[PDB]
Amino acid sequence: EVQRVKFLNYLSRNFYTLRFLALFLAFAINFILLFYKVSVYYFLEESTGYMEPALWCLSLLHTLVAFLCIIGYNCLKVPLVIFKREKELARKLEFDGLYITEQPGDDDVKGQWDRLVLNTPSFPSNYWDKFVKRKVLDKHGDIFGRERIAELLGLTWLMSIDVKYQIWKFGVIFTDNSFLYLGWYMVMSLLGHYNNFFFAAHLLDIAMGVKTLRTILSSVTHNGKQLVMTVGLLAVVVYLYTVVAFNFFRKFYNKSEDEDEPDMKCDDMMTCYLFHMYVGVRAGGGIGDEIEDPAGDEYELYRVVFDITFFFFVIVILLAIIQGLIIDAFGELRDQQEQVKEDMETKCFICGIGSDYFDTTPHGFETHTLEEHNLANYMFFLMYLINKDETEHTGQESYVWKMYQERCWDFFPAGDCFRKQYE
Amino acid sequence: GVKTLRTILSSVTHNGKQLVMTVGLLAVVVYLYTVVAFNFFRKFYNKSEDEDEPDMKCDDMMTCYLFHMYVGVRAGGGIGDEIEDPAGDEYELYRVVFDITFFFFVIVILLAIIQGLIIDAFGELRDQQEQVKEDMETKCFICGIGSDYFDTTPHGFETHTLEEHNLANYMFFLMYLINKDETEHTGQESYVWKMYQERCWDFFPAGDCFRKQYE
Amino acid sequence: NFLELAESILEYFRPYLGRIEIMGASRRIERIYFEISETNRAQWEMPQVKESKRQFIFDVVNEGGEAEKMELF
Amino acid sequence: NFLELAESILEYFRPYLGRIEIMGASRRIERIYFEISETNRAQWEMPQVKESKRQFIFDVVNEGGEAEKMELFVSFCEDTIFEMQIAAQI
Ligand SMILES: [Zn+2]
Ligand SMILES: [Zn+2]
Repeated sequence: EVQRVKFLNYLSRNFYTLRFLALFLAFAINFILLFYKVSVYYFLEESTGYMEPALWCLSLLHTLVAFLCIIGYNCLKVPLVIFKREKELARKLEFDGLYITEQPGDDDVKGQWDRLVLNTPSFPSNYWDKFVKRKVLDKHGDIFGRERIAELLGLTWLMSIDVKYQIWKFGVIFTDNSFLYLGWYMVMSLLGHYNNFFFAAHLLDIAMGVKTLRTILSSVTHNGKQLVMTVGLLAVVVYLYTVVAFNFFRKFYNKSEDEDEPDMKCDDMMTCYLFHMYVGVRAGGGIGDEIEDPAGDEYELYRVVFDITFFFFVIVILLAIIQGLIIDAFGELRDQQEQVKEDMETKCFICGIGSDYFDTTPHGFETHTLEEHNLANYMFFLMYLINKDETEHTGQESYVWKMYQERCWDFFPAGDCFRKQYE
Repeated sequence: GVKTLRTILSSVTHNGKQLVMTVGLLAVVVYLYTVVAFNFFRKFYNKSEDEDEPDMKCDDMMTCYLFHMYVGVRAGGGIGDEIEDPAGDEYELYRVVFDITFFFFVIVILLAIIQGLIIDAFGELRDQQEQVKEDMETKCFICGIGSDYFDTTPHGFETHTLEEHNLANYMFFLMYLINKDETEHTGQESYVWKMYQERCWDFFPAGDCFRKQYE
Repeated sequence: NFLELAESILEYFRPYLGRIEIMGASRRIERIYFEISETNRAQWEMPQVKESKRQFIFDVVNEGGEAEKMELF
Repeated sequence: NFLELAESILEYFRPYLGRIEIMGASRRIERIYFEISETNRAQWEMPQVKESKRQFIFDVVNEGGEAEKMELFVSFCEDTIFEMQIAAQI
């Protein structure tokens, strides 16, 4: 029984390798899978005859690894996620105190689930501060019904676990825009047994697998809110063209092969509109390419304008505004990774003072990082503090701890550095 | 050979890693489309010329996936252009959705992400050949003091280049120090040689120039 | 001089003595010197954590860069 | 005045007298005045060397631009010295 709390840690220990190991398998299996043929779903079994059974363990092996990762993920990031959501709350009750005063409101129920958990006895399990809930009543509740606030607060090992903390955490884990993916990932692996064809979808992990591709989606995705609506602009505009073609040019909309045959002539609107959404947006050469050319009809001169306008206003502009919005999009991230590095190399980060004051001594600004701050050093310091017993502090160490609890955070330097002070 | 082309091709190659991985992303997605096509629409995948002939019908998956990587990526007009148009089939609608989704997610997006990754690339090189000239005209190079302190005298920063430092000058000076015998040094010369051997390189000016010193 | 003689002490503890700066009670800048746990100097310098900081700096410089900067940090 | 009468000397040696600046022993800024071989003054201003310098400045400004700057710079000067020695072979 005890090893479960060891192998679990073994599992978490390898988790980044573990997924790359899985995606390695999602290639390995699905690479074999491209050998299928109908006859039925025949397996080609080219060359070696033992190749198909070798795939069978893999379909078991993969879904097992697919299930296997999340359990370490449950012991890795999940507690980090559940952490900050507590801390996002645990301070918020003790400062804004909204449950004591406000309510979050109908949207962002993720913050309104919190109404549940806060009632739970075991709530601040991860913030390393169990007495928050006690600390809060010292505040706020004196202003009104201190125990009116209390109603808001307060082997059997399987029996030992609580309820509301558990139901809540399970959901917060569900709200995650990563756990939900791996949970989505295993499920198709569960579907990888019901058919190996759905097993192919596991390749999508590549999209967030290798780092460069993540950028390549990030090349698009943040603008996707701005982009998708262009497709909304697309369909609507072509819909205006279907309304025009429906009202006029439907003569020309023979689907005839070639002529004098009962082609439907896309005069039902639903297909008439589909006819421009397809083999219309696809055009390349415009809508007119995909319909018989007018010649000498009185409507022709009025028709050929309908094409050119449709060619500019869709395939020349609108595809470009998908082409281009992706370009700017990809062009934007480069501008931000510019400025990010650009600001930390100029302004400090803590002091704010900037890489020019510090030029008075050699590679001075570099020193202003490494020694005067180095960002991280505050981290280790804040680690130093948390580990200390309260008696142990030197006066700064208490003062820092003090402000850290009252959370004003004025003590971190702000333009006064050290070098500017004194001379 | 010619310098301009080196720049043009450089424009691609500095992003080439990212670009090739994008090509990987192309192949994979179109493979996902060859799976979905293999599992459904293979009826339509007649290669028939025109019809009722024993065309192979790319129902061997390798040939089907090759049928999308070729004459799918090549499409222009989409995959649907290169396969007989569905009409009246219950699968027809799902299919036309398939073709549109393929036409956006491949040829409208991905070829545009090759194009735009190239464009951003070219843009990037222009942006860097911008800033390089931009920093040497502002900050000195050796001192770091910047082209603003030196505005107190006419074309002063230019002097701070040509005379106060140049950049070459340190080179010729290092040449001088190399060619001289150790007895031959003046004290600055021995000193510079010394630090040069102990390789700390603090001696090169760092924000103190000469002009800021003194008045 | 005295500092010069102690170098083998200081060379060992520079790796993990800890400077910072704080705007202390004095309303100037006391600087302090916390001890660093030895695991931490490495723990913060290899794994997910190293890139994790980069995810942070992009989260701040690009967004929320007001008083929130120390808050968020 | 004296320099004003000295001008025919200085005009000849400005081309190849050498200023630099160094943060010398004094921990201020001694400046020094090395002589320059004429061949060097010519050598650094025409051939591959110029564009070599450009490649250098691009390499430092765009990348490695911390304390490394002087380092990398001396690496440049040294490489360039080597190159000129090779020119001397020719
Ligand atoms: Zn600072
Ligand atoms: Zn200078």
